[PDB]
Amino acid sequence: RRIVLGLIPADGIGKEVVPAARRLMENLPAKHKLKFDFIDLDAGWGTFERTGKALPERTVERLKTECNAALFGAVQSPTHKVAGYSSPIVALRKKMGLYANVRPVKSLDGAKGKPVDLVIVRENTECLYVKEERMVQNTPGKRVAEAIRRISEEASTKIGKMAFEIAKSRQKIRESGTYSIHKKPLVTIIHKSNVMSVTDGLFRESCRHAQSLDPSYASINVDEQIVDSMVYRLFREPECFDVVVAPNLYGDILSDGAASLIGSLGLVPSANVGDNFVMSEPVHGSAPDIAGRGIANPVATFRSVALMLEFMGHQDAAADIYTAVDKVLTEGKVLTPDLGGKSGTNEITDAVLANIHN
Amino acid sequence: RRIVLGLIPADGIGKEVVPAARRLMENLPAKHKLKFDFIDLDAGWGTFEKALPERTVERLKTECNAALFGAVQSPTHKVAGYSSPIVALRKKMGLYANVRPVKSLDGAKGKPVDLVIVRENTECLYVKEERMVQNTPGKRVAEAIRRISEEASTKIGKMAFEIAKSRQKIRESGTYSIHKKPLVTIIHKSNVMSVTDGLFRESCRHAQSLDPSYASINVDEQIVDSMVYRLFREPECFDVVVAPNLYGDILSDGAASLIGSLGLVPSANVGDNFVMSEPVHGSAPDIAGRGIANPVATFRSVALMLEFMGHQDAAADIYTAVDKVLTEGKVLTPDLGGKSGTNEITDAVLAN
Ligand SMILES: NCC(=O)NCC(=O)NCC(=O)O
Ligand SMILES: NCC(=O)NCC(=O)NCC(=O)O
Repeated sequence: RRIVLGLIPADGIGKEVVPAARRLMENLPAKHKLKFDFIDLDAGWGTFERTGKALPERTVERLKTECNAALFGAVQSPTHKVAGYSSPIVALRKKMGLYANVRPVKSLDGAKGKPVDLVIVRENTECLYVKEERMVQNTPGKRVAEAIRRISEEASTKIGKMAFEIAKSRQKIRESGTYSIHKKPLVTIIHKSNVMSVTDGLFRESCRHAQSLDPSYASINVDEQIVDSMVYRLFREPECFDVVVAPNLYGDILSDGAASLIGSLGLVPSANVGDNFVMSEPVHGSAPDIAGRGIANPVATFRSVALMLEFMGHQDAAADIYTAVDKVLTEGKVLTPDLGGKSGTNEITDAVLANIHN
Repeated sequence: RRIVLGLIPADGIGKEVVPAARRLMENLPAKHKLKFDFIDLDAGWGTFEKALPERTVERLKTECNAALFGAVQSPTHKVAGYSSPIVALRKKMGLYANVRPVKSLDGAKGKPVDLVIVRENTECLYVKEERMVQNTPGKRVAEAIRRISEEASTKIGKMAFEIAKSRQKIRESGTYSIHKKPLVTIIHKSNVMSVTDGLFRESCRHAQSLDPSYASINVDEQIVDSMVYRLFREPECFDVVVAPNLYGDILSDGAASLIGSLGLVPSANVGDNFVMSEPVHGSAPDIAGRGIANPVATFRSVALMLEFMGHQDAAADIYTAVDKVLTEGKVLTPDLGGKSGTNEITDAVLAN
């Protein structure tokens, strides 16, 4: 089977980790029956500097017309507004219909402290990220600003459905015989209904109603958790969570909190998922302090590729990637500076490849 | 000095830890020169079964210099007539700052931390201004208003600097601290909320200029997401943290998770002429009335309240007395892995 994959390295260590991932993809075992054709695409801060547009329209056109999926590196986002610049990643997610931001956090077997195997499913189109704000009073010393938080039944139902689909997929993997810390599947709905009774009420009702949309979701357990005690429980008993579904802001904050459970950010994967497309993306940024020195950790990117392949229906390939990656990490011989080692990007790519062909 | 203290034990273990704290206050050693008058007030879930009687408010305004609140057994769903009494108390008494010290005991298991989350407690999304703007079956759309004002944000900013200054003075009096330098970290998400969070940031930065003695305090700015990430890994990097309402709520609960038992974590709601101490733990229905609740969070919230009332001496010796018991490890409640009751640990602190 053929996958046409858009490659969008963008900036800094994006330009090192995406070629690493291409090498991984090109060299998957024959048993997977998976070939890739790649298309190189331009986006990011460097694209903005050269052309005045962070996301060329041609890049979006090729994605929609040629590609089955994409891999995005990292954008060197400015720290203030720049005229003519807008985030190409936020733009690509909107333009490609990628409404779900999926962030799995899974500890290594034999890791210290509480084990974790959870997935945060973050609604990624609305809430406060509609960016609709006004300075309603401009009195010197007494300004008043207001922002709109918007929650819709349609978007919330869609994200709830995606959570149940993910829960169902994880449960099938368990039932196929792969060990899991969870004995029962669970979707935990995150909210703050005691303050946001109308908006979070809608979010909650919509996610609960999503369970009714397919008879195969009926077996999945559902509960609800207030956001603040969710952070409390995340740090102390993260083993209690399977699939967690949240509106945009709570999901953003919880995903970043959960990333802390597994050590270096160069280990943390993500995918942006829509109904007809998926874009993998490592959680780390462009790391300009180390860009060009051949020491970037490509593990987050590898796991992001594997996550993408999970959503595309290549469970076997994904599982072998995860196993090969974890073996490198547990063995602890080949480690990049962010892992406390002295090894380079290419050394760790070679190590993953050596394991996958074992 | 004489303090008139409203006692609002409200629900569950609130009914046990508040009497424990009353006793402590009655037994404050002569050298602190501090006596209390106590007034018993009614509020909470039991009080509803109205959550907050008007009498309670009237008495706070006109008789009390401070107050101590236990815990409300909050329901899991909405109830006609019922609105949170602790939320209404804070607004009525003008308690704009929610203050949560998270401080590990020297030698305790767990990650060293010594920070205070200073949470703006009046606005942001908590203005509770929502509307179902589209009501079409299947296609509903709801909206809420997040409001950030320069005046509220400057005020919480100023409070954060006051607390940073007061903590630096404690260090310089000879109390050991994991911090060599005072720091205010301003929390925001201005890459998403450019206008509202931009105003919060500007206002807190400007609050530094309100007292010349703050110029010496280091200031930085951190995105709420990174801050949650950093709390788990390197909480020792933070001193005073100032945040708008929602980010403050999430961070205070993230920070609290660092301490082994919630029975050790205090808080105070602070306004310009009033303070109300309040333990962080809930009403703990499933140990209530068994005489084993941990009163330490309550003692430390009393201690916190005393600091804000200008009794650093009293507060120090409560912290020292409480710290001493905890470090001996002889008289500990079950949540600390011990076998002692509420009254026995109160006795133990009283002994110091
Ligand atoms: N792949 C990580 C990355 O590019 N980070 C920079 C950025 O601006 N990300 C957008 C976001 O936080 O959603
Ligand atoms: N003392 C903590 C407490 O009462 N928790 C229950 C609760 O819902 N309190 C509301 C709040 O403190 O914000």
